[PDB]
Amino acid sequence: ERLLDELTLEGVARYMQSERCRRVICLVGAGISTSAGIPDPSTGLYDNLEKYHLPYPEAIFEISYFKKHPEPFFALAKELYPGQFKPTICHYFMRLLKDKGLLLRCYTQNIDTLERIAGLEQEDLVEAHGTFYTSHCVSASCRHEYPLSWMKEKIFSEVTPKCEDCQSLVKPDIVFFGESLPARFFSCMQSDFLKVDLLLVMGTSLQVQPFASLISKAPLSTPRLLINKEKAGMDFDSKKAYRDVAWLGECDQGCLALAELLGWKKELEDLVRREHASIDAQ
Ligand SMILES: [Zn+2]
Repeated sequence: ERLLDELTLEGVARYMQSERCRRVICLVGAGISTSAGIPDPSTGLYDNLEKYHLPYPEAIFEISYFKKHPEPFFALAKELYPGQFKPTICHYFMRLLKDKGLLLRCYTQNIDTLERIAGLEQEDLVEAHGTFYTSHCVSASCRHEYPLSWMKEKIFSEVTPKCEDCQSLVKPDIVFFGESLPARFFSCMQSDFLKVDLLLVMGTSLQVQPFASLISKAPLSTPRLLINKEKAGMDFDSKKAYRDVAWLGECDQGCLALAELLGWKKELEDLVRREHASIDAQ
C-alpha cells in the first residue's frame, strides 16, 4: 500500500527513483527565499509604518488605498528591495526537477521572481500571489504592460510609476489585499493534482488558504515531503501515518540532503556557484 519504504528522507529519495515517480509538484512559500535576503509574516513589516501616516497599517498593501496613495507602497518597496536577486539552493533544486522532466508545477506564494530567475518558465509556474515580474497600467481601457526592469528603475529612482500612454498609475502584478488570486491558480488546480506522483512542500507552514488546501487534492497514495522549520499540515506521527515525511530545518540544507540521496548534489551545487557568478557579473 505505502508507496514509501519508510517515512524518511531516504524513502522519499528511493521512491523518486522508482518508475512510478513521474510527476512532481512543488508547493513553496516565503521560507525558500529567506536565505536570499527576501523577507516574510510577523517579521515586523507593519510595525515600522508610522512615517507613512496610514489609516491602518495594512492599508499599504490594500488595492483601494494604493490606487489613491501609491507612494507609501513604492517607498516601502525601495526600502525592502534586495540589492541582488540570486535564487537559493532550493530554487535551483527545483530547476533540476524541470531539467530532468520531473516538474509538473511549482506553486509559489512568493512574489520575488526567483523561480523565474532560476530558470522555471511560465508553464512551470503558478504564482499564487502574483509577481513583480510584470506590471500593468491600472486603467481598464489601457492595461499597458511594463517589465521588471522598468518597474525596478521607477522604484529605485522614487518616481511614482505612471503609464507612458495614459499617465494612469502602474501597479506590479502582485495580489494586493482586496484583490482575488489569479485565474491561473484556480484553473491549474482543477487538474494538476489528479495524477501527481509526489508533493514537495518547502518553506511554508500551510497556514494560508486556499493555497494550503492544494496538498489534499493529490491522490491519497501520493507521498508528501515537507521541508520547513516546523511540522504542520500533514500526518507525520500518528498511528495512521503512511506517506508524509517532515525534514525540519532551513530549506537550503534540506534540499542539499535530498540532492545527495539522489546523486544530484554535484550537479546542483555546480549550478548554484555558476548562476550566482553570472548574476554578480551583471
Ligand atoms: Zn495606461
